[PDB]
Amino acid sequence: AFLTVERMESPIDSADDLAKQTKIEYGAVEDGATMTFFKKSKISTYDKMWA
Amino acid sequence: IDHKADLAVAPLAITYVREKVIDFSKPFMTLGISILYRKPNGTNPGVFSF
Amino acid sequence: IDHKADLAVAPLAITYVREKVIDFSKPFMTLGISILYRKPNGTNPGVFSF
Amino acid sequence: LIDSKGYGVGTPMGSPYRDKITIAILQLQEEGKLHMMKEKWWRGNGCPEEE
Amino acid sequence: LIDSKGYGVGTPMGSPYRDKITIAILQLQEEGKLHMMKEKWWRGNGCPEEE
Repeated sequence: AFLTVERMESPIDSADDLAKQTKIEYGAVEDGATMTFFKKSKISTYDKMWA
Repeated sequence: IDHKADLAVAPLAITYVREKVIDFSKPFMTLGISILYRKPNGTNPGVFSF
Repeated sequence: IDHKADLAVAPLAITYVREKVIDFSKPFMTLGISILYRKPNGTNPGVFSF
Repeated sequence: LIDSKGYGVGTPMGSPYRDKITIAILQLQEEGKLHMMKEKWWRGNGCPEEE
Repeated sequence: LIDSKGYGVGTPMGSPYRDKITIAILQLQEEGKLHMMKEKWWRGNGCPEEE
């Protein structure tokens, strides 16, 4: 069934899911609006994203 | 702020610093941060593969 | 319309019909319509399914 | 999503509270407490209800 | 989505043109005009899928 239907899908589907794993590198626009927002955001999962 | 160009139709985000100096109209479009990553072309890695 | 309340704070989408009549603040919760449907209940439970 | 319509609060046509509330809500958006504000009344009560 | 920023025009304090342009853009949004354009320059090639 897997061979016939080939439900290929990356394990990441959410920001928290992205934060849990570390194999795939992350990032955003350097000195961009997004990363500046990540400053002081202090969400329980986005602080680790900032680091 | 100097009123040289009164209208500012442009993709300028409504930020607190900008709003202090110039007022913005209501957002025609509400943008937000998302996650960008390639299309999932699944590959099966050995032990997980079988 | 009659200034009993100097600020009418309430959950209400910004609309054309009301904006001309009374002023609305910036969108504190952007949203829209959506479609709700029951989760697909597969026939997974049941040890006799084999 | 289907529609593009965000909530708002009534304000007199020339009330000075309009710009003050605008500044306050942009500050709330920037600081990020609006996310937990949404969560407390939307996701916080669903803490055991999740599947 | 992660955050809920917004775009728009820049105007000075209490610009009379702002309070009419916001009504105009609300009218266009409720008329659906701003969405067909919001998809016009996006689907340059669509989604080519074979599976």
